[PDB]
Amino acid sequence: LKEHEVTIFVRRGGPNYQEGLRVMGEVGKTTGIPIHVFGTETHMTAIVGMALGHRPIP
Amino acid sequence: SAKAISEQTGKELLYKFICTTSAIQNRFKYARVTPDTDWARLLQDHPWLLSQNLVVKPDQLIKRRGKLGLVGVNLTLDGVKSWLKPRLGQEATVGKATGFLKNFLIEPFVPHSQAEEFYVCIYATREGDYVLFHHEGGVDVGDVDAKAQKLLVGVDEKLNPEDIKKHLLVHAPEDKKEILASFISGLFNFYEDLYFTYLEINPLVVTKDGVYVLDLAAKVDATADYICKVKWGDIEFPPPFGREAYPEEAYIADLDAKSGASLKLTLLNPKGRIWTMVAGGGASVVYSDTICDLGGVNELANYGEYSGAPSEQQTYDYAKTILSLMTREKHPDGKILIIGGSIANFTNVAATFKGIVRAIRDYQGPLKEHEVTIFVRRGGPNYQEGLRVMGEVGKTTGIPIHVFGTETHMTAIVGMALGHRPIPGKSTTLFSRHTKAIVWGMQTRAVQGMLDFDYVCSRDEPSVAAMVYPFTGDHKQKFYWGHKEILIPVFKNMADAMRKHPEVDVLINFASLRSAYDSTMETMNYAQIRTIAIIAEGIPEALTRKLIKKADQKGVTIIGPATVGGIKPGCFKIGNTGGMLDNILASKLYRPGSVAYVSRSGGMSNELNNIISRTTDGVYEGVAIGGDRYPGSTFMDHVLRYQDTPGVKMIVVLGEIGGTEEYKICRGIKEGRLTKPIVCWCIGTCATQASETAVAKNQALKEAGVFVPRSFDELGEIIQSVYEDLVANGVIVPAQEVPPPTVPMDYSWARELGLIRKPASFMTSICDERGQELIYAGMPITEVFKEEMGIGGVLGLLWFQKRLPKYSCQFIEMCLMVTADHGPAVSGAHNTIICARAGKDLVSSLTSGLLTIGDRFGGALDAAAKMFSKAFDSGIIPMEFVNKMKKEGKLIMGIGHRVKSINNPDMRVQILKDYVRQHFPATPLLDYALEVEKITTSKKPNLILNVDGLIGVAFVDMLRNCGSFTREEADEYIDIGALNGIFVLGRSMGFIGHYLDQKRLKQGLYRHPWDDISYVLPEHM
Amino acid sequence: WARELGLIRKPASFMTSICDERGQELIYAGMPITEVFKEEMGIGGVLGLLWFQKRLPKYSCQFIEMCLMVTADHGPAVSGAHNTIICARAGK
Ligand SMILES: CC(C)(COP(=O)(O)OP(=O)(O)OC[C@H]1O[C@@H](n2cnc3c(N)ncnc32)[C@H](O)[C@@H]1OP(=O)(O)O)[C@@H](O)C(=O)NCCC(=O)NCCS
Repeated sequence: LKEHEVTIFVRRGGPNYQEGLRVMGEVGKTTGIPIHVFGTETHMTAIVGMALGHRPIP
Repeated sequence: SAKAISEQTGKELLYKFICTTSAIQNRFKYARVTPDTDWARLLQDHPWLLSQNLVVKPDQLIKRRGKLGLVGVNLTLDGVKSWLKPRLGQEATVGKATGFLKNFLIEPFVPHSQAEEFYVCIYATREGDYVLFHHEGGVDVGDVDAKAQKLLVGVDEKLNPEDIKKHLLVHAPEDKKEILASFISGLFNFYEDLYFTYLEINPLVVTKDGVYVLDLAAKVDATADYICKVKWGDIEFPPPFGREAYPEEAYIADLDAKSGASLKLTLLNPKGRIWTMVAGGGASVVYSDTICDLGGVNELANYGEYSGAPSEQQTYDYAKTILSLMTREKHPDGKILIIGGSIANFTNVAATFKGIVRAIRDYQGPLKEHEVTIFVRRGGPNYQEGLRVMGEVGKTTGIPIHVFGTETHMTAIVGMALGHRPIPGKSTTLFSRHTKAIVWGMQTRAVQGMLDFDYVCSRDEPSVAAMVYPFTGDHKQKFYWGHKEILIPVFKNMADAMRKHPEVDVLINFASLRSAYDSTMETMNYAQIRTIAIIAEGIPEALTRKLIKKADQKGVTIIGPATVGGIKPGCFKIGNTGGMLDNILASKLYRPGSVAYVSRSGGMSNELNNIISRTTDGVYEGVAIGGDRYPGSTFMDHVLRYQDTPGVKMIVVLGEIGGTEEYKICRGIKEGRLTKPIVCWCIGTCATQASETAVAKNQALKEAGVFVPRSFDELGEIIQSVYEDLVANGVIVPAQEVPPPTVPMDYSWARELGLIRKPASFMTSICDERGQELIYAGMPITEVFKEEMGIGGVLGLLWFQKRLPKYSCQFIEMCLMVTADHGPAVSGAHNTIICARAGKDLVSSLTSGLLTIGDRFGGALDAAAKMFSKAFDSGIIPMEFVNKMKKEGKLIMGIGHRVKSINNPDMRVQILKDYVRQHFPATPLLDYALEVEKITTSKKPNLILNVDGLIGVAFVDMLRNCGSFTREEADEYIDIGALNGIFVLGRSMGFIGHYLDQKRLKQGLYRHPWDDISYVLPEHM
Repeated sequence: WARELGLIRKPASFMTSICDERGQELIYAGMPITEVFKEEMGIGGVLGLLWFQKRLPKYSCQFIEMCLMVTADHGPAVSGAHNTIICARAGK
């Protein structure tokens, strides 16, 4: 997948949504396949709005 | 200890224990004169004074006599006396120091014209051993370090006199070598096994008759006093001489001598306008640096610290003296009081600021009445509350206190109140996120800190592989891996523990100086130990010479003594540096950093955690090299470790005063070793030689392009500029902040302040055991025995949890008394006697007998209650109830006796029956059962109500016919089986009576003979 | 819920060096129950695992099962079996 040039966009909510953000934030840090983590402060389908480059990524 | 030495007592050891072939003469010969004695007392304890000549010196560390005439040279006794009246105790100046002349070491000048001594002596550092030989004496050599015969005695080699004759003594007279040299060999013994710092005998010369010695100057090492009560002995120490000390300095020095606490307040000029009363090292020095290099040679008032936790009254006393520096006195421009640090130690600041709260709260007359001003700071966890309480009555009697956090640098308040700004196979991965370590010692708070450092850095495995001892058991200790409970082993023997654990490479050493050698050298000849983090401070320098020669042989990379850690964050931490997790997670140390340091002190290791982590991206190493001078793993051995590593990028370094050492770094700097960004700073000028003062060797760091800043001020500013310049070309990429997860607090502590939730089991509406008395159903034991309820009352309180009235308790007592033993043929008492007779114990015998109370034996109590209850509530006439029980089989339970029938009543049925006829109101069920009895005794004579029938019907009568029970409470106690319990608690008395009887009659085992069994086995299966 | 996400703490009693019930299999001393039946240790094997927490050899488990086969009933006259027949005869 490092041969295949991937980018992960994640948007999430639920029970332990914040520490779910924590734990998958540190694993997206530990192996370096890039994960864009997003919580509930964004719109739900905004991350495919910025995944196709139609709006910026904070 | 041993330190400055008193030369009466040092020469006691030397002159009492000297051993050589050609004689040390002039032994036991030393003396001391004051005007507080005569010549006579020192003349009589040292009588040889009437034999040889005399030289006299002030033993207040005063130099250069011979040309000044403070020796009375060739002068007689009364000449010396009428010399003592205008010189023993008058003023003189040498160098630049004047003073009184009171303690005169009056010493054997051996009767000599200037041919009869010979020059030696020897000084030490931390590397190898420097002996100085000289032909040219006199205290006027000046540069004695440039012309002398120097010789290094190397690592681990002993003197041969043939070595001395071959290449050190080219320049010596020979007719006295056959005496002196053997003499001289013994005198060398005064050095290396004595661990000196500096030792000199100067001017000294050879003749025919003797060998001679004159003038001692000595600086001596300590902590093996307990080893040397056999060889040093009961030896005494002087303090240094100065002006007459204002009493707080001597109170503090002898207070260091008294307790285990170290309290510190030492004056430097009494009429300052900047007082420093600090607790901590780094802020004290740098604030007094911006003082004492900007003109605090003339005014600067003091310096101090305090540690070691003195008790209630002792810190109350020290506390009221420190209601003696800002409440009294004056400087017309305004005075400062400097209390520094960086977020506060492990004191709850209720503790050391119980020191400083009770140091304030009291005396406002005698510290300031004449204008001083406070600022305050400290370093570790738990700060805010003690800052407050010093605020509390320091405020409501009116004294202004400015409390702080750490938004400032170490230099601010000396920056403000001069009118000056406003007032507010050897491994190279030493530490990593997979490094596996050993803790020597019980450090469970900081074991939790270090396993916390393994968990909160998002790492995989804990830091402690074993506790590696001689003196306990083998077990495992419960600690926390995050939230899981894990078990980490504590060991008896160290060969056992190294035998048990080969996963093992780095040891944190809480061994004492008694067992640094046996335990820690035993550890150091187990090859498992790669970096030895020695929390013992001062394995002595020949023992640690065996260690450092073994760190070049065995090669182990020692980051040793007095370390508050060797902390690579994200990766590893040794003990208790930094603070709480406030300082680890607030400085983003769970994903890796990039910037290393080497420092000297620990009180600024708090603020250099604060700085190096909060102005740069974090700590990547901290190396406290030791407070001495040849580092065992140095600056450079870790610069080697990081310059070749592709992840890490830049480094910080610290220094101290006097001598040529940061010149070795300019052997690194001038020759071009370091290309990474480096940041350095030097501690403690206070000159009130030249070279590792901050100016001269920050110069001798500064020049060839390996970076040092000016001061500690702009170290935040120049680290900020260097960091933004090194981000500016795109080699450092800053990480984005992730929330951290810790110690999870406790179930007990989060419930103590009430924060989690938990459902409880075991509902128990009975017998509150806790509180100021044992509480029964609702009633105290004093109210139990004071209202005078017997055991019937407490059966009501235990079984039904209601205060039954005074007739019902007595009825229950009577039922328990007639449900006592009914003889030993019956089956439960039979098993009791079989088990008692097998000699088991009381409780197993009784309980095996009570485990037969069922339905066929002893279950007539509940059955003869439920049957009559089901007949009386579904009411039929007993003349048809007895026929209804006739129509179904199933004989009426509780009716029938083998013997005692009628006109012969059962006479315990009668005792209970005439109890219920008398003391028992409202009794319909007994009237029903007695009419059943009147019907049944016409059938047969025997056919009477049993006591097992009568207690059943009378107890249901008690329950559902007195008060306190509804009919869903009374019938629920019958449906549950509370009538079994009466028979059981009754018959337990008779069972234990049978047990005690079968033990007391001392019968052996019962066997049940074979003519009572009649085996009926099948034919052949 | 707080321990499902892990933030509070609790020290545990009942130290039980035996028989992990939780997880995908009934683990005995150190061995899964399918490994109990595939290695074919009998009740001597599980007495080794339960009582001593040690895998006893194939002559030892056979001796332990023979041993439990001889320490069975020794007739109804003796003291404990007598108390059993009394308590059973009261129909408990
Ligand atoms: C043989 C004899 C004893 C009968 O035995 P028995 O009376 O049935 O034994 P019991 O006393 O236990 O039983 C009689 C009643 O008591 C009842 N009963 C017995 N135990 C009971 C119990 N725990 N609970 C309630 N009822 C019980 C029975 O249900 C029975 O009822 P029933 O007779 O109305 O049907 C009687 O016939 C007799 O006395 N014979 C000698 C006299 C003689 O034969 N003379 C000839 C010439 S002199």
